Amino acid sequence: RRSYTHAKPPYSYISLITMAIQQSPNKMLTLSEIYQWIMDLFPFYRQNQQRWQNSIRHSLSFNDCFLKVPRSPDKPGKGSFWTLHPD
DNA sequence: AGATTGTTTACTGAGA
DNA sequence: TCTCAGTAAACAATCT
Ligand SMILES: [K+]
Repeated sequence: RRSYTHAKPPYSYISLITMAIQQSPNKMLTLSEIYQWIMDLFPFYRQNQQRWQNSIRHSLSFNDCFLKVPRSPDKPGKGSFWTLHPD
C-alpha cells in the first residue's frame, strides 16, 4: 500500500469554514463537524491535521465573521456551534 | 488526568 | 512596504 499526493483546493480557511456552515441544515456546525466536512470533501486535508486544524481554530476565533453559539442547556455537549455573523 | 476546544500573541511569507 | 492569511505555540476552559 502506498500514499498519494493531492493538491490543496483553492479556498482560504475562511472560505472552507463559510461553505461548511452555509451548507449545513441549521446554518451552524461544531468544530469537529467543520473538520469532518472539509476532510470528507477535500482529501488533501486528510493529512497534517494537527497543523491545519490549529489554523481553523485560530481563524474561527480571530475573525469577527464567525460567531460562537452556545448549546441550549437542555442539550449539553462538547464545544459550541459556529455560525456566520449576521453581517 | 487526558484530550478537545477556544483565545491570544507573535511571526512570516504571498501578493499587490 | 504594507495588509492579510497561515503557522506556531502558550495557556485556560471544559469536555471525556
Ligand atoms: K470570532
